[PDB]
Amino acid sequence: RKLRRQMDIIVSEVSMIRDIREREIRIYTDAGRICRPLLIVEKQKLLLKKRHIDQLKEREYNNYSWQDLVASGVVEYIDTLEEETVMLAMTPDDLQEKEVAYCSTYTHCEIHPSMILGVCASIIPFPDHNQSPRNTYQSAMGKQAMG
Amino acid sequence: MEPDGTYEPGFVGIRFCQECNNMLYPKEDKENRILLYACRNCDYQQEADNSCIYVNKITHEVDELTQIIADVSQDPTLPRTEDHPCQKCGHKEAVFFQSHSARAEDAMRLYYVCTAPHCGHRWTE
Amino acid sequence: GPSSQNVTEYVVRVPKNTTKKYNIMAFNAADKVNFATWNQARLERDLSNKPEDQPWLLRVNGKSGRKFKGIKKGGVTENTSYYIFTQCPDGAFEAFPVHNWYNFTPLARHRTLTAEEAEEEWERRNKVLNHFSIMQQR
Ligand SMILES: [Zn+2]
Ligand SMILES: [Zn+2]
Repeated sequence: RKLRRQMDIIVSEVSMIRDIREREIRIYTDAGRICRPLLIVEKQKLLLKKRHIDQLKEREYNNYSWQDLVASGVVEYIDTLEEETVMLAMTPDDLQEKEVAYCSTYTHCEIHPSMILGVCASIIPFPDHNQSPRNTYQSAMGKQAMG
Repeated sequence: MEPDGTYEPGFVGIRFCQECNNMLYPKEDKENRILLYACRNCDYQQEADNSCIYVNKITHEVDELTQIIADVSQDPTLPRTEDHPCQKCGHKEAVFFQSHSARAEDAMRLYYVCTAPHCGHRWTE
Repeated sequence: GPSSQNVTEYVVRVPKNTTKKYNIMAFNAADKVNFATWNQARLERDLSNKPEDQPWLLRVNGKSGRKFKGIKKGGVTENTSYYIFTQCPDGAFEAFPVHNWYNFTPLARHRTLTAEEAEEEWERRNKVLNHFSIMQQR
């Protein structure tokens, strides 16, 4: 994991998962695995911090990239098989406020919840106030609308 | 004997031939009135240590404190507990879980694993 | 002594003038091999039904010993190289290259089952019905 986060081996392309219950270590590097990016949190506090954001605002003229952000090792790519074993927390809010809460060992965080929706699911405002099939119906109709 | 006993006679499903390295099978000695175990592909033979040759079901080898390795203590997804006392070591904090098996038996009961390197002890409550 | 401030240093040599290839012959300890009772041995490539590609046949004491089959290693290493280190009377170490790893396993003696008589047929009829008598009638 330290080696991957160091970007010595390709990240969205070497997925690594351990099943501690069976005493096994499985690794994958074939094509076609679906994975997503996540903010790594360490010990109990988020690993991304203010200097990185200051670089992203500066990126408007100074040379910088998302790739730099990954090379800092604050963000990672996680595939569905690894995602089975992580302890992923919804928001920095919960991970900080967490004092008397039940969990205490989060290992990744969402950059934001609204990223779970497709591209058509993204046009719609407040999809969370709508009965879910109403929202499936819009995803079909948007593709029919003209402009 | 006594009601407060146990049935682990030592089911020796393994006792291979000392020569051809294959499995021994029961066979009768009527002459000596003794069970013997012989390899089929050769003459080698040796007496048994038990009168048993086969058992089935126990129905309740509730199987509560086996297979499950202490190292499961490391898994971040398992719930750490503020509930105290490793019945072995004078230290609180244990990971716990349940069944995790398809012969779930209906065992809703919790299993607790001590997490500090001093025990690796695995009890139940 | 060993339980004190013991320090020892040995020179290590890797000669290039060697011409003989160095190989590994591996056994299971569970097989209880006893070199002390190996009076004589043969070792020949054996695949007469089908030189450098061939598996080995190891024959100890001939008709009055055990026989083994030697199988080639599953592949060359991809990072390290196994070396044999020997102690020399002068007080140095001497290191030798491994050319190959062969695995040797138990063959059996004159047992001879032979399923060609009618045992494939007998099996069709078999209800785990017999076991001893068929081995004898051969
Ligand atoms: Zn035998
Ligand atoms: Zn303990």
